[PDB]
Amino acid sequence: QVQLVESGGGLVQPGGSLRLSCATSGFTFTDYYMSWVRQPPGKALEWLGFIRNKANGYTTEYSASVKGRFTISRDNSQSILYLQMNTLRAEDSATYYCARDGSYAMDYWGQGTSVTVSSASTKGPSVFPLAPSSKSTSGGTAALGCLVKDYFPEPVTVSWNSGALTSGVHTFPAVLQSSGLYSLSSVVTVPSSSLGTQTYICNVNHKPSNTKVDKKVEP
Amino acid sequence: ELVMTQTPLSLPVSLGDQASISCRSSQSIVHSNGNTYLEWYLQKPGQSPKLLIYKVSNRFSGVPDRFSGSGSGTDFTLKISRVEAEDLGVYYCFQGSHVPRTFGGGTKLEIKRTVAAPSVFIFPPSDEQLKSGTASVVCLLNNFYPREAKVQWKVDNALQSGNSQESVTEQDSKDSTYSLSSTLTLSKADYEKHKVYACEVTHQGLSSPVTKSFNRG
Repeated sequence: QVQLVESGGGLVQPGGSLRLSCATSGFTFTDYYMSWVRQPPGKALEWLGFIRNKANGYTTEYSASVKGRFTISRDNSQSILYLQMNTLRAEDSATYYCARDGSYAMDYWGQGTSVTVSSASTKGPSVFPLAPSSKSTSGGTAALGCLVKDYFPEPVTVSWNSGALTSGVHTFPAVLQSSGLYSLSSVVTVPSSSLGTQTYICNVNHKPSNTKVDKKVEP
Repeated sequence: ELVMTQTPLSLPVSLGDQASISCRSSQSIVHSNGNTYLEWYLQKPGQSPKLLIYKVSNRFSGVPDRFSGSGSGTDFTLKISRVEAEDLGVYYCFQGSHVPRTFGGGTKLEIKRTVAAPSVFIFPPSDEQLKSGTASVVCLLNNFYPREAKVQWKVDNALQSGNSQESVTEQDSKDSTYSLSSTLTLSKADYEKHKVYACEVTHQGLSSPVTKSFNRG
């Protein structure tokens, strides 16, 4: 029943500040050391520091990469763990996780919260259909999809036919283009003999800019 | 001061086999009380890390016994036996004896299987995007293995360079294969200027490179 839920992450201008929180339940909070770990997209996990338990006056420790800038603290009456991040840099962009230091380790982890540091503004994505061209090889299955281009910051979510269509679906990881915006494509397989008779819709959801688009992928 | 060296950075292995990961520390980490705080974590794509092994060889609560850790002083090991889909992910060793605590560099374990040829598709830009003055042409390489694959774009037979980007999915949970998309981005004027757009694929699952194309016509 041990649970940790984080919140507080988002987009923040460089040199700015943000406070991450991790609300816990299911165990005696004051009994444990609590830690913060981060993971930049595509990289290895990095320990950031811990805050001790009651028997140690809740003192703190930090990694060399955040000492002086990040402050860890805890509200024992509400059993909430915090991470105050100041003078934020671009290399601070990553998914932050809190962990309870039980079982002689870090045994229960939060679900993580994303932090993006950058001056770029919230921009919605353009959504284009990917449809087989006039030349459709005499095979069996036909592919189709959606191009979700030039949006910022991450992430975007895509589904097909309101979740109805799931098998053979592939939504690729987003890549950063020559400029600074992201883009990704989602595709799905289907029977060549079906493209026309049926309707395929890709549902693109991009919370960071309150966008929710349903692109009908016509032949 | 302390340094955690974890190897190999990447580690392919087929179903049912044994994988072993190493983790060395520049300096001993055993306590006076005889306790060695060296841990092993598994992070599956899109999920948070999960504890596997604590205090060198103790197995955490929901961990099948196929996993086991061993080691002494400055050399520790994690051995997985009879691998399977689920086990796919990145493993990390972690030293909690000294402060600052520290993570090893990580080990991406991937499932190696039997060579599979990709099913190839090409998609022209939508008339809708052209209005914006940009043309994205997409080439999809579906369900293939190994990951290695080369994709060349040819416009009116002329090879293209520097204007395409690739993106690869994570190893499918079921069949262990990959999928890939390659996007060639041109200006609208440039796209309208040419006629034949082709995607040429080279993969150790195809005798001769496969090519998919369309005519802007």
